[PDB]
Formats: sequence, C-alpha cells, structure tokens
Amino acid sequence: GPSVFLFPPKPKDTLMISRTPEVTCVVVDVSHEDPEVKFNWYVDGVEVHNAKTKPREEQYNSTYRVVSVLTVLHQDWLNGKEYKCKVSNKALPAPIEKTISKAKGQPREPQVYTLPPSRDELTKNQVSLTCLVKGFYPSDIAVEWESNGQPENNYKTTPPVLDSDGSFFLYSKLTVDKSRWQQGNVFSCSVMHEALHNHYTQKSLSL
Amino acid sequence: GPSVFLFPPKPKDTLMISRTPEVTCVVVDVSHEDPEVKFNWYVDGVEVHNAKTKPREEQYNSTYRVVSVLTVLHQDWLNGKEYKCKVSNKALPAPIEKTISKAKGQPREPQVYTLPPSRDELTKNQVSLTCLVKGFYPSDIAVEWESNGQPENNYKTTPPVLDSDGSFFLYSKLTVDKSRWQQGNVFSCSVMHEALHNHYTQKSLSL
Ligand SMILES: *[C@@H]1O[C@H](CO[C@@H]2O[C@@H](C)[C@@H](O)[C@@H](O)[C@@H]2O)[C@@H](O[C@@H]2O[C@H](CO)[C@@H](O[C@@H]3O[C@H](CO[C@H]4O[C@H](CO)[C@@H](O)[C@H](O)[C@@H]4O[C@@H]4O[C@H](CO)[C@@H](O[C@@H]5O[C@H](CO)[C@H](O)[C@H](O)[C@H]5O)[C@H](O)[C@H]4NC(C)=O)[C@@H](O)[C@H](O[C@H]4O[C@H](CO)[C@@H](O)[C@H](O)[C@@H]4O)[C@@H]3O)[C@H](O)[C@H]2NC(C)=O)[C@H](O)[C@H]1NC(C)=O
Ligand SMILES: *[C@@H]1O[C@H](CO[C@@H]2O[C@@H](C)[C@@H](O)[C@@H](O)[C@@H]2O)[C@@H](O[C@@H]2O[C@H](CO)[C@@H](O[C@@H]3O[C@H](CO[C@H]4O[C@H](CO)[C@@H](O)[C@H](O)[C@@H]4O[C@@H]4O[C@H](CO)[C@@H](O[C@@H]5O[C@H](CO)[C@H](O)[C@H](O)[C@H]5O)[C@H](O)[C@H]4NC(C)=O)[C@@H](O)[C@H](O[C@H]4O[C@H](CO)[C@@H](O)[C@H](O)[C@@H]4O)[C@@H]3O)[C@H](O)[C@H]2NC(C)=O)[C@H](O)[C@H]1NC(C)=O
Ligand SMILES: [Zn+2]
Ligand SMILES: [Zn+2]
Ligand SMILES: [Zn+2]
Ligand SMILES: [Zn+2]
Ligand SMILES: [Zn+2]
Ligand SMILES: [Zn+2]
Repeated sequence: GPSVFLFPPKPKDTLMISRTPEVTCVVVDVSHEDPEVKFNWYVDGVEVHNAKTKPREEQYNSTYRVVSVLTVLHQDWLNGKEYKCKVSNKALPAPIEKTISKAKGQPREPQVYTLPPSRDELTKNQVSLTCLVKGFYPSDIAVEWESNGQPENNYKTTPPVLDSDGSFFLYSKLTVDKSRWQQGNVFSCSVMHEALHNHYTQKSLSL
Repeated sequence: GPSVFLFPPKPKDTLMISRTPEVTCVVVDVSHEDPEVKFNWYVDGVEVHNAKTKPREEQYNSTYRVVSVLTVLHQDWLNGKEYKCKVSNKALPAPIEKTISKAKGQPREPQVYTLPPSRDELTKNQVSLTCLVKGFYPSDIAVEWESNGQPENNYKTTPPVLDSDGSFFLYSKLTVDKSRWQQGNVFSCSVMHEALHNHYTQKSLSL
C-alpha cells in the first residue's frame, strides 16, 4: 500500500522572519484502482484547513504521487508546535498519520569565534580564514561569509558535530588570496541559529 | 536468497605497519535447507587460500550467518590491490561476488596547521585548540592529540569535508583548561594519512 513522508521546512526559512516556512507531506505508491487521497492537517492536534494540495501525478512505475503543503508560522515552528499529516485512502486498513516538529531540546546560544590563518600558512598564495561556532543547540544552523557588503562564497563548512557536553560545534573555512588578507580587508562570518538574538549574529576577522 | 557484504579494514590498521588489516566477507540469509557455504577469495583476480572462515551461526530470524576474514598486506592494500569474495550456495542461481579496495584516486598529502584560541575565548575557563588538516586525498584519516607523551582525549574531530579543489579538509578541536594553556604546555595534533611520510605527521601548538 501507500507510504507517507513528511518533510520539515528549509532551516533558513525558519530563521528569517521575512521568509515563509512550510511542511511538505508526500504520499507515494498510490494505486490507480484507488487514486483518491484525502489529507487532514493538525497543529497541536487542532485541525487546520489552510494547506495547499497539488494534483496527483502519475509516476513511471504506474503509481501516483500526491503532495500537500502547509505553511507554518515563524513563531509557531520555533515554539515547538507539532504538525500532523493524516492521509486517507480506500486501500489502507487504517489512515496513515505522520507528525513533525522543530528539533526538540533546551536551546543553547552559539559562541562564534574567528581565527586568522596559521603562521605556517602565510607562506602560501591563498590563506584559510576560520570561523568556529560552538556550544549551540539544536544543530540546525546556517553560516556564510561576507566582505564589504558582498558575499564571499569560496568557503566550505563542516556539518555540526556533537560535542562532549551535548551541544554542537562546527567550523567554516573561507579561502582568500593572501594579498587580500595582507591588504587588510575585513571578512565577516555570519551565523543564523534560533538561539541568537533575532536568530542572527556576525563576527569579523582582519589582520 | 542470501546476501553478501564485504567490509574494508579499519583505517588505522592500514596506516600502521605494526597492525594487521583484514577484509571481512559476511553472508546473511543463508537458509537451513541449504546451509552449506563456500568462500573463494582472489587478490587482483588471483585465487588465494589463506582466509579464515568462522563456523555458521544461526540467527534469531531462522537464518544462518557466516563470516570469512582475509588478512591483507599493508603494502598490498595501499598499492590498490583488489579483493574479491565469492560466495557459493545451492540456493543461488549463480555465485555472488563482491570486490573491494582502498579508496581510489591520486593521493594528496595533508597540510596540518594548528591554531591557538581566539582572543575572545581567552576570557573563558576552558579554551579550544584547533588543528586544521587540509588538502588530503583520499578521505581516510585519523587524528588525535597528545601532550608530554600522554594522550589528550577531550577532543572532537569533524568528518572530512570535500573541498572545492576535490581534496578533503577537516578540523579537530581539543578543549583544555585555560590555566594549562597559559602555563605554556605543548599540545600536539597527530595525523595519520596514507600520503604522509610513514603515513604520520605531528604539529605542535603552544603560547
Ligand atoms: C514509484 O516511484 C515513486 C516516485 O519516484 C521514483 O523516484 C525517482 C527514484 C525517479 O528516478 C523514478 O525512478 C521514480 O519517479 C517512488 O517514490 C519514492 O518512494 C521512496 C520510498 O519508497 C521515497 O524514499 C524516501 O525518500 C526520503 C527523502 O526524499 C527526499 O529526497 C529524495 C532525494 O534523495 C527526493 O527524491 C524526494 O523528493 C525528497 O526530496 C525532498 O522533498 C522535500 C519535500 O518537497 C523537500 O522539502 C522541501 O524543500 C523545499 C525546497 O526544495 C522547501 O525548502 C520546503 O519548505 C521543504 O518543505 C526537500 O528539500 C527535498 N530534498 C531533496 C534533496 O530533494 C527519505 O527521507 C525516506 O527515508 C526514511 O526512509 C526509509 C523509510 O522508508 C528508511 O531508510 C529510514 O527510516 C529513513 O528515515 C525515503 O528514503 C522517495 O522519496 C519517493 N520519491 C519521491 C520523488 O517522492 C516509489 O517508491 C516507487 N514505487 C515503487 C514500488 O518502486
Ligand atoms: C536475519 O538476521 C540477520 C542478522 O541480524 C539481525 O541483526 C540485528 C539487527 C539483530 O538485532 C537481530 O535483529 C538479528 O540478529 C540479518 O543480517 C543483516 O542483514 C542486513 C541486510 O539485510 C545487513 O545490513 C547491511 O549492514 C551494513 C553495515 O553492517 C555493519 O554495521 C551494522 C551496524 O549498523 C552491524 O550490524 C554489522 O555487523 C556491520 O558491522 C560491521 O561489520 C564489519 C565486519 O565485521 C566490521 O569491519 C571489521 O571491523 C573490525 C572491528 O570491529 C576490524 O576493524 C576489521 O578489520 C573490519 O574488517 C565493522 O567494524 C562493523 N561496523 C560496526 C559499526 O559494527 C550496511 O553497509 C549495508 O548496506 C548497503 O546496504 C543496503 C544494501 O542492502 C543499502 O542501504 C546501501 O546500498 C548500502 O550501501 C546493510 O545495511 C546487516 O549487516 C546484517 N547484520 C549482520 C549482523 O550481519 C538479516 O537481514 C535478517 N534477515 C531477515 C530476512 O530479516
Ligand atoms: Zn479542511
Ligand atoms: Zn506529539
Ligand atoms: Zn523569530
Ligand atoms: Zn582454498
Ligand atoms: Zn576491478
Ligand atoms: Zn606504509
């Protein structure tokens, strides 16, 4: 019979009040002999009716796939409200329900530290600028780099790593020409996390 | 019918000539009506006969599981030899073969850089000592920390991250009391990777 998958919003969409987070309920392996699908949505057990269901789409394996999208409020998601998607179909002996929420647990604010290149690296043509983000909970987080009101995109960030105290840390590495570093430009590590003030902070790095 | 899984050696066992790396061929879902299992092992297509097969073990789901262990030579594994495990059984329409080798690709030597705590962190009771390992290929690697001929084990290391040039980097974070740092102890980041001389290097960090 059919299977249901319930997907959370994109993490950045939950941390920027200007964006619109949504949860996505996908049903797959709907058959042609029973193609009719009913979604019901609940927020903390209270049925809501503002979801937007897309029309069925036949797949190449002779099944149907159908998606319903529920917009969630910025504050509702961060305050831990629970979103339940119930999918009903004439082939199911009982409806299928799935519930999802923001990662649970007491929040912990990141500490953000920028580290200049190692003295041994200063001999190369490019240098690594390092941003350590530690002590945060939950692990949902975004990191980017900027300089002079422009995105610096030659960077990579590690996944969050579970630290010994139950919080998370990561590192972000930005690679720049040694000349840019020596000329004194200011680089900034930008971090978005639920437990920061306005879910945002910035730390800068320069010679 | 039966399924076969072929496991590589532990990465540290491949990088220390004093250790003994082995590949492990596991067969699961062997039935009771056909419990007889024959392993054949090949190194670069040449059959070898020094593997050590364990006796069948019944599982709680009324199947059998059987394991064969082939020791591999330090140099053979690092030189890219291919290990094939062939499993034969009266229930298979044809034998099952699985092949495994060290991660393939031109090797690249890690650059190892140690970074002292951020100036802003020096106000806390504990500080983070950072070891950046970058530019290495393949991603198999081990990292630990030492001080005064003793293991410093209050550390966490990120997984390898694919960098923009196709090599890998990671970071290791060692947490020590601020007093230990200020008292001038020497901490050392130890790295094992195939492309280092003797697959080993060390970098030290102190105030
Ligand atoms: C018949 O065909 C259908 C349709 O598909 C085939 O699909 C592919 C393979 C084609 O090449 C063709 O062969 C076919 O058309 C099959 O349907 C599939 O069923 C699978 C299970 O049977 C199911 O697997 C589960 O996948 C989950 C992850 O799905 C992600 O990522 C995959 C890529 O890896 C992608 O295919 C999915 O679409 C889905 O993508 C995410 O979707 C969400 C929702 O839209 C996105 O979230 C939104 O994103 C937007 C921006 O994009 C915005 O931020 C919104 O706010 C936000 O809400 C998200 O961004 C997408 N991510 C990406 C990367 O794209 C797994 O989690 C899941 O796992 C759990 O799985 C197992 C349990 O079953 C266990 O291993 C374990 O417990 C795990 O916890 C499954 O792996 C497929 O998703 C599903 N495919 C689709 C397209 O729906 C059907 O199976 C087949 N039937 C038969 C009988 O063969
Ligand atoms: C009937 O029962 C059997 C037996 O087991 C049940 O097992 C558990 C669940 C119990 O609670 C009971 O319920 C039962 O007894 C079932 O057999 C299982 O079949 C699975 C597939 O059907 C198979 O899944 C595959 O697992 C691979 C990973 O296995 C690892 O890790 C798991 C833990 O996650 C562990 O259970 C395994 O033993 C194995 O552990 C590794 O073993 C190797 C070899 O020993 C170790 O390597 C050696 O290590 C030593 C030091 O330890 C030294 O360094 C040596 O030099 C070195 O060689 C390694 O260290 C071990 N690691 C760990 C962490 O322990 C997956 O990779 C694999 O995946 C691919 O899988 C899918 C494809 O099928 C895809 O998703 C994808 O393509 C992936 O690429 C599978 O997930 C189980 O391993 C297997 N269990 C065992 C114990 O063998 C059987 O299924 C069941 N039948 C039925 C019909 O229900
Ligand atoms: Zn309604
Ligand atoms: Zn609940
Ligand atoms: Zn907010
Ligand atoms: Zn033999
Ligand atoms: Zn081959
Ligand atoms: Zn060697």
